[PDB]
Amino acid sequence: CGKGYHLMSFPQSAPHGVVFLHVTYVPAQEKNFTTAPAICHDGKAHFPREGVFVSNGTHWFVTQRNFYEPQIITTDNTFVSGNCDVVIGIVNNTVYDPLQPELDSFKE
Amino acid sequence: AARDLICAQKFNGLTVLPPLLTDEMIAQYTSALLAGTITSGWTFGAGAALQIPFAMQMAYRFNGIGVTQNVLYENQKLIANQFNSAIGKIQDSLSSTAS
Ligand SMILES: *[C@@H]1O[C@H](CO)[C@@H](O[C@@H]2O[C@H](CO)[C@@H](O)[C@H](O)[C@H]2NC(C)=O)[C@H](O)[C@H]1NC(C)=O
Ligand SMILES: *[C@@H]1O[C@H](CO)[C@@H](O)[C@H](O)[C@H]1NC(C)=O
Ligand SMILES: *[C@@H]1O[C@H](CO)[C@@H](O)[C@H](O)[C@H]1NC(C)=O
Repeated sequence: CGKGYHLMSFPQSAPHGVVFLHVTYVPAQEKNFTTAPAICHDGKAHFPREGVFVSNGTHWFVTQRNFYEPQIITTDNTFVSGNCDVVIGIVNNTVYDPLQPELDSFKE
Repeated sequence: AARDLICAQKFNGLTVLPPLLTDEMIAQYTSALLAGTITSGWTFGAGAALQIPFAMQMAYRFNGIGVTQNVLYENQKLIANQFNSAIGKIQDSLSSTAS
């Protein structure tokens, strides 16, 4: 159904045949990034749910694969599996918790 | 020596034409496909080749099956050794059996 990631197709008639217009999605402008498989935070290894860890040079973000939009590494978009001494290539970064600011505000 | 069969075919008007692509060109195409699918994953078949480490590509391919990616990263030496044994058995199967 055409070269690339297929979105649509439209038929047209022709003498003794058919013609398909395949509408596809092509990635265009790429750039290099530094990546890691997991984040070792607080003795726990964090893996992305639907995405990949990238670095712009100083900080670490999680992003989708086919498009570049970054967001903060969070407990909501990651999951925990074991401790950080088995995975090869772990890096150290903090993981934000959205519960804790509203949790401490309720506590005080 | 003696009269070959191919010489008799040539003398009787039967000719074999060579193919357009040599075996070196087929080998170059195969090597290009292997290098692309090793270094870039499936991205070279949908546009520009985007590099990715092989363990992360294999974790993507495990998420394509139904297994979460924590299985590969905690067992990477086992999948590596199993793949090495499986590809080493192909040479031993091809060096003996001609069927
Ligand atoms: C990597 O991205 C982060 C997040 O966007 C950048 O951090 C911010 O950068 C802006 C742009 O100058 C600053 O105004 C903010 O004060 C920065 N915030 C923090 C918390 O540092 C960071 O600069 C980027 N790094 C590179 C090398 O591009
Ligand atoms: C990424 O890095 C390589 C090697 O450092 C370089 O050739 C290339 O231009 C860079 N950028 C992109 C978009 O690939
Ligand atoms: C990450 O932090 C742990 C302790 O929190 C430390 O033992 C480890 O060496 C750090 N990793 C790196 C690459 O420095």
